Amino acid sequence: CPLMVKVLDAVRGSPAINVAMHVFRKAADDTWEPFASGKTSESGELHGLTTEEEFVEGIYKVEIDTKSYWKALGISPFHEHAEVVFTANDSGPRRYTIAALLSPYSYSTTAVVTN
Amino acid sequence: CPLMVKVLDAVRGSPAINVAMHVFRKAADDTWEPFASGKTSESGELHGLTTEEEFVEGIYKVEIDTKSYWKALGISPFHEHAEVVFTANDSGPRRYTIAALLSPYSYSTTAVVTN
Amino acid sequence: CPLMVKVLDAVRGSPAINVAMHVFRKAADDTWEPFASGKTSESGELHGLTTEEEFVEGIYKVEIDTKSYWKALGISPFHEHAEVVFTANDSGPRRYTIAALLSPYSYSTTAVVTN
Amino acid sequence: CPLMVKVLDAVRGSPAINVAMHVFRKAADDTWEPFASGKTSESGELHGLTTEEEFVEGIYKVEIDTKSYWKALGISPFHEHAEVVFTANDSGPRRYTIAALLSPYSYSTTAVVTN
Ligand SMILES: CCc1oc2c(F)ccc(F)c2c1C(=O)c1cc(I)c(O)c(I)c1
Ligand SMILES: CCc1oc2c(F)ccc(F)c2c1C(=O)c1cc(I)c(O)c(I)c1
Repeated sequence: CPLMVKVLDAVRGSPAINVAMHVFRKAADDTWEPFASGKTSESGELHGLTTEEEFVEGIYKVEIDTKSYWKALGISPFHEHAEVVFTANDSGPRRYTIAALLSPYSYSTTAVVTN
Repeated sequence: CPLMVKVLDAVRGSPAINVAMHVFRKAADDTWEPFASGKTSESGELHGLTTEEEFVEGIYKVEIDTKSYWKALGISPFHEHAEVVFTANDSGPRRYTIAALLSPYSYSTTAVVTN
Repeated sequence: CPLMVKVLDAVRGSPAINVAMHVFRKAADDTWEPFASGKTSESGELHGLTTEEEFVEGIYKVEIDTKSYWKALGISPFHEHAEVVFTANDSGPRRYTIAALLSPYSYSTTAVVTN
Repeated sequence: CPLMVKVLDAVRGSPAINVAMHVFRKAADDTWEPFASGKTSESGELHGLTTEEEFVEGIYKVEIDTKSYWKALGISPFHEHAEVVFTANDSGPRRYTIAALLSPYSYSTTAVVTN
């Protein structure tokens, strides 16, 4: 599993379940092409987005639909989505965990990259 | 000043100085049109981006060039940029501070929205 | 003002107002003796805690009463308080801002140390 | 496993390995009594601190030795340690994950609490 996303809720102290996200990859003409999508499970994790062979070098964007998550809890949040943009596999294959910790007016994001 | 951006450095414990950013407004065709830009001051702040009359309701994106900031310090970063995407909404007189706290492999962002 | 504390609310997107805190200095017997205290202003800031002559090198603890803050808003919090423990070190003229960003089940803290 | 701690490094984008921590429990006389201790593994996780039977209701403090972690990487950090203080099991047994994301001048901490 070369790309995994984990989302947590800082209001409830829980995984953020059923959070939709779309992953894009920058094409040679500089447009964002669709790459993969899914939603977080009961553990707040989304696995199985891609494979080692498909996940080539490139610039990737993870767009996490945080607005819909908060609205369903009755909260009108500040952000439209959380966006994570990064170059992947520039020095050979790596495994990436993208994580986001969500509050209505704030989020933190980090990456855990392993060889 | 209806919109201000403040950027801090979590490695050095300091304002993040000379950080470039662009602000975009989402257009009717879902493209991002440039709206304002600048570099943070010695206090890590960027003022004077817009005026009350120009800053109408809509979806805005602040793209902060965090990669160039870390490269200037000789530190390898994860993100291509930090992206803050939000809806501006008219409910009473409001001033928006977008703040970002930067680390090489992580960032936190919040909004301080006041009257 | 050699020491200032700023507290923000990540649920409401606002300064955290009327947040009580105590500052302690570590004594020779490893106990915490009271040093200063106050409540945050409408800007979420607490100024005037100490003076340059009083704020000598040593280990200091800021204990922020985040539990009472969340209880006043009717939101169940995780932490008893937020604790920030640091060493003050003399290397040139330095001013310390301790900042805390609060959510019910999470907090972030940073230091902005300037000349 | 009713109490687990996970520590990540926001500079390197990696687990924080070999981070020492001590857990204390508030006694009836209001002193902090030693409860458990350990260090994080190669995954940045510390498991096996306690058992369901030993982990009774109370106020617990996790003291994470972040200063030694940074010093061994050549970094002189701001904080002496990260302190996480919380009431546990007040409504019956729960499983707690305490997490900390570390930078030299900043850290974020959250909790994931499950029934
Ligand atoms: C994401 C940016 C951020 O991180 C924080 C944190 F981790 C703890 C406390 C904080 F206030 C913040 C903070 C801020 O928004 C911020 C900091 C200062 I100094 C300000 O003067 C203003 I206005 C805003
Ligand atoms: C931005 C997301 C985030 O915030 C953190 C924080 F504030 C403190 C400590 C942290 F580990 C994190 C964290 C994580 O990356 C994370 C949390 C868990 I639980 C995991 O199992 C995995 I894999 C990753």
